[PDB]
Amino acid sequence: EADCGLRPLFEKKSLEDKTERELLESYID
Amino acid sequence: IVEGSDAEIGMSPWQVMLFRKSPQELLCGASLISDRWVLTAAHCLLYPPWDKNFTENDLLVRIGKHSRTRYERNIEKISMLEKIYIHPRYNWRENLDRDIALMKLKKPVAFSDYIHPVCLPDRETAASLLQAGYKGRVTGWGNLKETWTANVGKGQPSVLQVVNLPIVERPVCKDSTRIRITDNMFCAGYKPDEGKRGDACEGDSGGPFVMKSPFNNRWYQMGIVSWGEGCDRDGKYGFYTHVFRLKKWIQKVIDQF
Amino acid sequence: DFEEIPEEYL
Repeated sequence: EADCGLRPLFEKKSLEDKTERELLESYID
Repeated sequence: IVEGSDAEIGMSPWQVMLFRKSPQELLCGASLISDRWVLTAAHCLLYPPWDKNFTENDLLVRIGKHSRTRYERNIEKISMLEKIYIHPRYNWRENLDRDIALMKLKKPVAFSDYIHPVCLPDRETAASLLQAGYKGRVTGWGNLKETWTANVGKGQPSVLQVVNLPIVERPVCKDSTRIRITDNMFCAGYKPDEGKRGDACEGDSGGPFVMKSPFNNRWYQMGIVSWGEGCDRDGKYGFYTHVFRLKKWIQKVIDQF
Repeated sequence: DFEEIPEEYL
């Protein structure tokens, strides 16, 4: 219910952080 | 954090600093799981072996920080503890099993662009994110090096540091310590032949090991910085408290209903 | 280091 996990200056602003993709790609290997 | 990077502002809005009153000093990292609860490692509050035994009045909790030493007047929030809860079966004598602990804030904190809670995993999430090879992210203000030349530099970082490490296969973890690891732990780090480095270090403990869900776009806290043999050593890995298994205890402690 | 926080907390 309560929102969490969504960064106000990132997720919520549709922007991503500098090394976020390294995390994401690590899944699709 | 060893071999990390400066975090961007507002990168880990759930990152909390455990501050000691007198002497003023940085005790550990911790995370904001809600408006009034903070999740940290037990060994940050209690470790007899070193005569360590903090009480609700000896500490402060600083939320919304970037800089390690500054007093960010307009952004950070300084809270006092109302009550501390350590896992009843915390084993500080042999392996630090169940190194988890919650702290209840005296007054709820107001969320912001800099202060926002992290999510706790559910069965399926844990189930599919916690897999060897997948990368996690650690954050903190701890030592940049396991060791260093005194007075020639500064072992501590100016701003919050960040590092992404992969999860290691149990068997591999097991064969890296003479210590008895439990199902309540997990290890992370690059392997010697991996060509990369990084690790948490003294000061980073209590910190959060988070993962991002590609399907819902939310950050989940899979572990807590627990222990380790030195910092960034080859053929060694960092141990984290398994947040998913100790969840029932959290549940039981929090009592949202 | 540390810059000093308000003493009410100390």
